[PDB]
Amino acid sequence: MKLSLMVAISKNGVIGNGPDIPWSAKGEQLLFKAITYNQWLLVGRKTFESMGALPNRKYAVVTRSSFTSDNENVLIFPSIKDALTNLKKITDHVIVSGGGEIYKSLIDQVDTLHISTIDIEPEGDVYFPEIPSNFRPVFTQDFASNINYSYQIWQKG
Amino acid sequence: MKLSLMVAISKNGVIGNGPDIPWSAKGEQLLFKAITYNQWLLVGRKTFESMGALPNRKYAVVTRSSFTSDNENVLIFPSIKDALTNLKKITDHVIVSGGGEIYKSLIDQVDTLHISTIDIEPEGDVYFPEIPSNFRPVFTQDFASNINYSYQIWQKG
Ligand SMILES: NC(=O)c1ccc[n+]([C@@H]2O[C@H](COP(=O)([O-])OP(=O)(O)OC[C@H]3O[C@@H](n4cnc5c(N)ncnc54)[C@H](OP(=O)(O)O)[C@@H]3O)[C@@H](O)[C@H]2O)c1
Ligand SMILES: NC(=O)c1ccc[n+]([C@@H]2O[C@H](COP(=O)([O-])OP(=O)(O)OC[C@H]3O[C@@H](n4cnc5c(N)ncnc54)[C@H](OP(=O)(O)O)[C@@H]3O)[C@@H](O)[C@H]2O)c1
Ligand SMILES: CCc1nc(N)nc(N)c1C#C[C@H](C)c1cc(-c2ccncc2)cc2c1OCO2
Ligand SMILES: CCc1nc(N)nc(N)c1C#C[C@H](C)c1cc(-c2ccncc2)cc2c1OCO2
Repeated sequence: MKLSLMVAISKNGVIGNGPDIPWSAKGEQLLFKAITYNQWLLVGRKTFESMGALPNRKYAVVTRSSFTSDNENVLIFPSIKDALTNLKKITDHVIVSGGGEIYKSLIDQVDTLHISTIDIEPEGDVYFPEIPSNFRPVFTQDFASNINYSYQIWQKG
Repeated sequence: MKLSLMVAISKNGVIGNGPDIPWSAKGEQLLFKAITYNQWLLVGRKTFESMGALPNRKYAVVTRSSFTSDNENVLIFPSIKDALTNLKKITDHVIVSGGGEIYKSLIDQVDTLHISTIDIEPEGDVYFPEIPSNFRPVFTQDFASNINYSYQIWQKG
């Protein structure tokens, strides 16, 4: 089973402010929607509760409480380890989609990074892990918008 | 100035039938929308008419006729050499977006290919050109849909 990771990182490393993403760069959301279409996403409970279950995606949500969901596209797991154990039996690809705790736990296990660098330096308290040395960028594209952003795909190798 | 190329190819190389793309693969468009957001597209007249000027893209259209446009986001050029010469003045990046004739003319000059392979063998009379040997895939992601597709990015070198 392949593991991807998708995140938008502001220029100072902030990816979140409380439960929110502290920016709105018009168009960057299109990358997220395109790459995650009909994919399995692994998200922590805080980010899931904050984003909700968008259509045309499947969600594996991890929680140590007894958080539930009656949405048919949402599975809940008591641990990241159990999510992975089960996911590899029901799909061949999972996209790690946050938040901060989930990226910290999974960064060293993923095969492909999707990183949008957002041209802003906002206030926030959630950060992205430092990127392991074996990842290298293989594709880059710049976008002009209300807040500029740059999309970059990294591969392990 | 960098040139990219974005295309959706079916399994027998067909990309068009008359003016029409002879499939609809739900979700695939999102890739096109995401990658072309606020970008310059270089297109031939036939494709441009068939799609029209969808919003938040800028269009460079080639024609040998007197085809014109009122739209501020559309520029019309008598030749490819003229399109590229003029584009180099105002942008650092251009995405070649079709159709068959444009693709064939430009593929040897582009740096990056975005290819979605569409899991269908339709009838058509417009084919994508052969890919030059110095291109290599650097990223691949499968999507299941009403018609399956696979998205792959190629780099020259
Ligand atoms: N910028 C971006 O691209 C982006 C993307 C996604 C999220 N974010 C941001 O990230 C922030 C939220 O991140 P966060 O780190 O606070 O929370 P989070 O990672 O979204 O969720 C953390 C929760 O996940 C559960 N969890 C974590 N590790 C677990 C494990 N090993 N086993 C079982 N459950 C586990 C726990 O839920 P329980 O409390 O129920 O036990 C934990 O409280 C928000 O600001 C959001 O906007 C940004
Ligand atoms: N599957 C996909 O990803 C995809 C993407 C895009 C398009 N398509 C399909 O491809 C088909 C259209 O392709 P096509 O090859 O027939 O047409 P095209 O490449 O879109 O346009 C051809 C026209 O471009 C102009 N042209 C071409 N070379 C020129 C040059 N060197 N100088 C000046 N003008 C030039 C001419 O316009 P004038 O006739 O006005 O002089 C010519 O008729 C459609 O079915 C479309 O849907 C498929
Ligand atoms: C579009 C945002 C984004 N961009 C990139 N490049 N990578 C990501 N991983 C995310 C993300 C995200 C999380 C899942 C998220 C999505 C969304 C969201 C809601 C509605 N449409 C699109 C995304 C809202 C969120 C939210 O966390 C905080 O609130
Ligand atoms: C979405 C289709 C597509 N996928 C990929 N991966 N690459 C591409 N270059 C195109 C394309 C295209 C052309 C420009 C095109 C777009 C569109 C279009 C219409 C509405 N929203 C987005 C694209 C319609 C077209 C059309 O040609 C025939 O009719």
